[PDB]
Amino acid sequence: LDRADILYNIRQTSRPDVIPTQRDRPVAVSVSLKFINILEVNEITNEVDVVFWQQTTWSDRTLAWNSSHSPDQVSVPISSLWVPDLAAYNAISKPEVLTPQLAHVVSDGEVQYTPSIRQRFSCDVSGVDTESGATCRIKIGSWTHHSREISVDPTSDDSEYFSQYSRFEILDVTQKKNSVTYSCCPEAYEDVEVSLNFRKK
Amino acid sequence: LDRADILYNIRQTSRPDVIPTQRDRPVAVSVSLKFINILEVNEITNEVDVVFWQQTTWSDRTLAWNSSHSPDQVSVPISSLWVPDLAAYNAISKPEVLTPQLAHVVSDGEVQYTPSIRQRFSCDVSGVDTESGATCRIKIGSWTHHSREISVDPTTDSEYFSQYSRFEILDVTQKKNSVTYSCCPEAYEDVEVSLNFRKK
Amino acid sequence: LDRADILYNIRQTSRPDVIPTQRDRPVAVSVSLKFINILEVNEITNEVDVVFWQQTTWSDRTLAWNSSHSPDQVSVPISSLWVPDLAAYNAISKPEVLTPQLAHVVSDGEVQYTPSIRQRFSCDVSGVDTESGATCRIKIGSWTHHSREISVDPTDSEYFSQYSRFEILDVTQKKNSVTYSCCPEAYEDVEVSLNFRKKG
Amino acid sequence: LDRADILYNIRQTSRPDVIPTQRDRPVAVSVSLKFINILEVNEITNEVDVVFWQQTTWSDRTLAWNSSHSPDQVSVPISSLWVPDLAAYNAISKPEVLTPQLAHVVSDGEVQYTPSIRQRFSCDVSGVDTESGATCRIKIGSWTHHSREISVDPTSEYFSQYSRFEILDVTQKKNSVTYSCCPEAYEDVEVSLNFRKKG
Amino acid sequence: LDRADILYNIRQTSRPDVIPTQRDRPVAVSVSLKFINILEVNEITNEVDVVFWQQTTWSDRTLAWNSSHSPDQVSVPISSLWVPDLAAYNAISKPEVLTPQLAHVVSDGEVQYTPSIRQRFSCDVSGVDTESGATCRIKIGSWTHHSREISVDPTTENSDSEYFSQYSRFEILDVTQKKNSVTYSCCPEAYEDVEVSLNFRKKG
Ligand SMILES: CCOc1cncc(N2CCCNCC2)c1
Ligand SMILES: CCOc1cncc(N2CCCNCC2)c1
Ligand SMILES: CCOc1cncc(N2CCCNCC2)c1
Ligand SMILES: CCOc1cncc(N2CCCNCC2)c1
Ligand SMILES: CCOc1cncc(N2CCCNCC2)c1
Ligand SMILES: *[C@@H]1O[C@H](CO)[C@@H](O)[C@H](O)[C@H]1NC(C)=O
Repeated sequence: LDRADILYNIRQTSRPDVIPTQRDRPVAVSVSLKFINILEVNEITNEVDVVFWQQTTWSDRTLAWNSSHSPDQVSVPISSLWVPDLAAYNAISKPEVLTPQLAHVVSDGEVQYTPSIRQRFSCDVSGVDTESGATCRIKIGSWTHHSREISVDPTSDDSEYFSQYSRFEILDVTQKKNSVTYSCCPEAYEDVEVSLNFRKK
Repeated sequence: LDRADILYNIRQTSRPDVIPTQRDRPVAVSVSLKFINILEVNEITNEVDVVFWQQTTWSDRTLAWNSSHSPDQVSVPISSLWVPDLAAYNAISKPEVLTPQLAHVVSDGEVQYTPSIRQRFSCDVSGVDTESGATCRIKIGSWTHHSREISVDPTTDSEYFSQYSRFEILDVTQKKNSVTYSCCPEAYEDVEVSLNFRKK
Repeated sequence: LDRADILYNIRQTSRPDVIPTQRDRPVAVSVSLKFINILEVNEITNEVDVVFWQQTTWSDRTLAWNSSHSPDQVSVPISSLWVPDLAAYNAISKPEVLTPQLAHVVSDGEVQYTPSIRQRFSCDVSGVDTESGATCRIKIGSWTHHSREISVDPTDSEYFSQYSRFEILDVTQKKNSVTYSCCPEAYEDVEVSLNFRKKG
Repeated sequence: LDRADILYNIRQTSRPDVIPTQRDRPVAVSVSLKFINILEVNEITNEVDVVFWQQTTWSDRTLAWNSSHSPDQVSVPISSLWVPDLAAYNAISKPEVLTPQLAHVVSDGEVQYTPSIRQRFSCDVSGVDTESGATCRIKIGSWTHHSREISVDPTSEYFSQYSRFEILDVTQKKNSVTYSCCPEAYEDVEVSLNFRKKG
Repeated sequence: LDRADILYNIRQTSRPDVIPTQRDRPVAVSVSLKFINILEVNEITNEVDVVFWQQTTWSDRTLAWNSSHSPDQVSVPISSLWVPDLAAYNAISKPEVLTPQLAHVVSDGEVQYTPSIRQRFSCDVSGVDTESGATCRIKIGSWTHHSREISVDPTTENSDSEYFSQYSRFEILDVTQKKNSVTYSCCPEAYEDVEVSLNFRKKG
């Protein structure tokens, strides 16, 4: 098998529609935000403009191949793969995807998709000009799949890729997992809450 | 049947251009708005910016399957389904869809599509800075189908409204209208949603 | 015939790129604007922002069917139909289509497409803050088809928003036939005169 | 042949990806701008907002038919035709196309595509509020085809009375430029627009 | 072979999704930015608006043909070719592509794709109103391919203000390029990028 052969098979048999559940177990999706920039803060209206990498990881055995005398990885356009339907519950603009829309696929079936995203959010901005900073929370989860179909789980150094040229600095980043029951359905929907503690320089 | 088989059948036989009428009764569509945020109010020009979930529900027996040893639900890209042509009559911008465009389908043929939408409207904003608040009405209905083809009905408040908004919701009421336009002798149903809100 | 059958036939044989001329006669297109809102006026730069329904009507016998024991109308995505190539000559932005893009088709071949459109224009705005108002003209016609291929013909506050900062005093329509420097053929258009002013 | 037949044949055989060279001679493209409006001038940053028709004309024998008992013209969606890859070198926004994207095709193979375009440019704006006016130049040419594949050549009438500005004069000239990347020459047309603020 | 034949073969056999590696080696991509304009500078927020040509060059033998009595070049829509997945790491808006999306292909398999792009960046703007100017760096590299799959390198050749607009409010003092090889926290592989340093100031 060469790369040409693998990508060919993937294009033909992939099923981008079909969630890769294994035996009535959820697909375990890991989500991690790497903050890159903080752009436009408004303490009056409680809105922020963030740039971050949304590192997303899951398993899809449908994609697997024998990597014996073969490449053990390929890059695949996301249009040819199933992808989790994650959304930011407190976003007030649609995600603007800055980078090429390719996913990394390893021969075992492990997929990683890490787009860079600029997005505007609604959160608590009070104290941004204070020594203790503001704490903004971002809630991310599956939009249509409940806890028995998709589970989201958190995966560091906050500022590792954070821009030195931003007008702001990161004090701390914490992650926690929630399981919420909405008024519509009897099933639970998991999400990850990412708390970003930051202030003006 | 597994999910792969169901989604396959749906993709092949769905007929997204064809309204799923049953013996010449209307398709009963339910509409419900869940307000999430209020963003940019202008009392001078009478314009608001709202973010809301537009929960939409109807029945399409064409999609049904027998689920004896089978999943009883799947998520389907809306491009593969018939979807009601609802529009907001007093919208002054096109809907900006914030979420993935998937619908939930249950084995009986029940469909639910609930996108999160940011949209700008033209409505009565006067008194927004008052203890009694402004009351903005949003009128939503089918754009091309009359009352014998599609009927819209409200469902039988700040539950998801943002605590960080500059505004707060006082009350939300729903009522149904049946209107005859100058163009046609048929009636067109819509739902009017009254949003009572003020500045904090 | 049921709806499923008719929409199927239309999808297979419609020919969206082929103008439905009959025996060398122009397709007769009727155009009517229903004003919904006036949004952003600038008397300095002579620019207005209008929201209107662009009601467009014509005949296409290719789409006809026997409605004996059948539906006499269906809704069709405009991507599956020929549609006239109308443009606003004095528009300074592209049309923003607010509604679902469906046309109404009747069994005789009559098509009606009425999208709601927000668009910015360049026109005479002087006297907008006066008792007699400004008169803005909008010129709409076929972009590439001359008078022997497409003819356009005309058909106030009825659907105008009470919450606009402006009010409509009068709307008049007239038809022009213009010869451009490029070609010896005449191109028809409709000119719609909108007389409006600021309230209070 | 009727219109239905012609449009059918065109859809099946057109080859939009293939430049219609004849005997390895350039395709001769004619370009003409008709100014419709001038919208947002900034003398400080040297930027203007223009609305103009970009009248573009060339020949493609692949599209020809016998007109003998037939129509001699049809309208064709540009997605079904080869079209020249013209670009404005000093544009600072992408073209916003205001009109339906149809080209006019005559039975001999002559094509005309005239979209109305709103675009923002970077040019000399100084003296816009002066009796002699500013002179803004717009440079338009093929982006990827050199002078042996595509040649471009020049060819208030529709200008808005309601603009805050007026046109004093419009001149056209042709340039042939060699860039640092390739040994071939690339043709373009430079359109000089002399305009000022009204009084 | 005529143009029609070559473009036909390319459309049928091209493989846009398959990186054209040769015998286990990186695809060598060359990158060069030609600055055309500087538009909106904000020293307070450290943001600039740039227009530049992004000249990108690589080799794909899959596209080659015998040019013995034939054309030696064609223009191809990028949708029918493999293209390197380059991204600007400090961009804060998506690239706005100003030009037709065609690539130049030579019979040997050499491809050149040079779009004109308007983009907003986050960089050091301090001293823009000073005689010595600001120095803004732009970091460009492959988003998903590591150093053994794609290598990026600055162009060997020499040349800046060559296509820079005389009508900009700003002027270019100098442009330097250097290559970096970075290891990220996610993977054990190295990712190459090019860093382009743009020294510029406001005109007097
Ligand atoms: C019947 C469940 O179908 C649905 C379709 N789209 C969205 C939702 N939502 C509620 C579940 C959790 N996500 C928020 C929206 C539910
Ligand atoms: C008879 C159906 O013809 C029509 C085609 N498009 C829109 C409408 N409208 C009138 C009905 C209510 N919706 C707004 C416009 C009617
Ligand atoms: C030579 C006729 O072909 C044409 C191709 N595109 C546009 C036009 N127009 C001139 C007629 C009126 N509409 C504006 C542009 C004509
Ligand atoms: C080998 C020529 O390939 C090219 C691919 N893209 C753009 C250009 N340009 C330089 C030629 C003149 N036009 C500007 C763009 C050249
Ligand atoms: C495990 C490698 O998979 C990946 C999939 N998408 C993006 C990245 N990135 C990290 C490597 C350097 N480029 C930035 C994004 C990595
Ligand atoms: C290229 O073309 C000529 C004849 O038309 C031929 O002699 C030559 O061998 C060909 N080269 C190849 C296939 O490498």
